[PDB]
Amino acid sequence: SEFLKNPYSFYDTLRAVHPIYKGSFLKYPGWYVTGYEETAAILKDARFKVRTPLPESSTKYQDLSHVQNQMMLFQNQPDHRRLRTLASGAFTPRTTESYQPYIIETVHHLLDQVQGKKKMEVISDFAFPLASFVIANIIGVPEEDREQLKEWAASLIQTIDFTRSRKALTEGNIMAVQAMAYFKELIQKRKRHPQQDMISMLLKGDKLTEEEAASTCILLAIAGHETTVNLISNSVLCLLQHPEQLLKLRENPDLIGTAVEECLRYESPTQMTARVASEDIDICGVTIRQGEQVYLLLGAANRDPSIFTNPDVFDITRSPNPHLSFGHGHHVCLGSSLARLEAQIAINTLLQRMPSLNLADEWRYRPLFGFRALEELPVTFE
Amino acid sequence: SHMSTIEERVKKIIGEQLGVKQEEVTNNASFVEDLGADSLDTVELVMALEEEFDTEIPDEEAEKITTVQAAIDYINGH
Ligand code: HEM
Ligand SMILES: *P(=O)(O)OCC(C)(C)[C@H](O)C(=O)NCCC(=O)NCCSC(=O)CCCCCCC/C=C\CCCCCC
Ligand SMILES: [Cl-]
Repeated sequence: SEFLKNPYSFYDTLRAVHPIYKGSFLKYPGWYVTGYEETAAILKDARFKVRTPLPESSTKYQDLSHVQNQMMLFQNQPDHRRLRTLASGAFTPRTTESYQPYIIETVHHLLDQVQGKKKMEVISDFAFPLASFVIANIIGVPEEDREQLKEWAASLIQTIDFTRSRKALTEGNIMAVQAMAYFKELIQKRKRHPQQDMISMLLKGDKLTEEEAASTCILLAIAGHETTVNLISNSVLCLLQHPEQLLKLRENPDLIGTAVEECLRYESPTQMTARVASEDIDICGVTIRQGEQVYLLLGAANRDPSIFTNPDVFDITRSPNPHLSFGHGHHVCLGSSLARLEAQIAINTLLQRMPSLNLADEWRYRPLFGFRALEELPVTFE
Repeated sequence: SHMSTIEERVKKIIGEQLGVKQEEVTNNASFVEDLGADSLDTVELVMALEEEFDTEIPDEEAEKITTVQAAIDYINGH
């Protein structure tokens, strides 16, 4: 509870001992990396491999395991590049830019429904609907099936987190069955009748199995829901807590780019990723032995004073901003351009249409250690 | 008949977790080698024991416990 309120002092104490810290947290032993250069080095180094967040040969949650293990996020060479390249078509700079019209449209529509109310819950009324509508449209999920997709994403995100329980994983296995069955049936529809969406794109193809296509859709659905919502809401809270920076941005909307980058650095939606050592590796005056787990604390690296002067100061004018919130190396976030676009449009439009935006006043974070996610963000305006 | 003893409660959990008979769980059995607990099984075992016995085991102490008896001894000692 105190960690979730302020994880950054916890990160600081680790860094002062060693930027690569041997230890154990929530029963998970390994190397905990708070150092910027160390994080970047590990993420670039292909000898540090990605791995399934459940044991490889585990059949306790057979359907959850099968869904997870087919995702590019947990695949190495040569399967990774194949899977990533096939999905990348929907997330090119040019294709991402083509989403702008729909994003602006949805943002205004969502702000319309609350404009008269003088009050709003940023997540349920704004951040979540936008992110949900956008990613469902990109994937090709009908409007009727969008609420079901929300439920799968919220359940499945838990299954990789340190805070997971036996109950979370059992529920995760059920949602895995449901999501996989749904996307297989949607793929059968798009096979007979291709549409202008990502599912059809994946079917065209060098090529994916129909299960690989389904698991790809599930991954993007989760990423589109969870982390993007966190970015938007974290950014809004961040700006409201620093009224002088908020005023700067309201007066100068062109600062939105540099402002969103500092929100990414300062309150990173993803706080952790992980690697396993495929061999003995020497780095930063320590030896990481084959098989040992490495936990990269991206939020901690983003506060490294050797890279960011006055790291605990929120400064929207920081330039440039080489934060690690989207990761680094071969697995670097596939949808980072989309996430940035959603955030930039949402925040700028919000500040424009709600000129006297204020906090409703004690924030709760969801019980996830790998993510920085608010429970809710009540605001008042007009 | 009788109420569940500490030993019986520990073995019930291990049996349910690892799909073995509650009587195939010997006190001397090692979780990893003998009972075949993987790197999720052992985490889920500690969580289940923590729940059953309403206790919090530090990571350093959990690392020490390799055998059924060691788990029984820890619960008895605490
Ligand atoms: C709708 C928006 C998003 C989509 C579709 C998306 C999708 C993806 C996918 C498919 C991957 C795996 C790529 C690979 O393994 O090669 C990935 C990786 C990653 N994403 Fe995103 N993402 C989105 C938004 C975000 C946001 C907002 C953040 C946090 C700021 C984020 C953080 C990351 C990180 C840190 C990785 C790399 C993890 C690792 O290296 O293990 N993503 N993303
Ligand atoms: P053994 O067989 O020796 O145990 C190893 C194992 C199984 C890894 C074990 O559980 C463990 O040591 N640790 C588990 C904890 C763990 O590693 N968790 C994963 C940490 S985070 C991660 O690896 C990367 C995910 C972060 C990227 C987020 C960006 C995209 C957004 C959402 C992704 C949704 C993916 C969920 C799929 C179900
Ligand atoms: Cl300020």
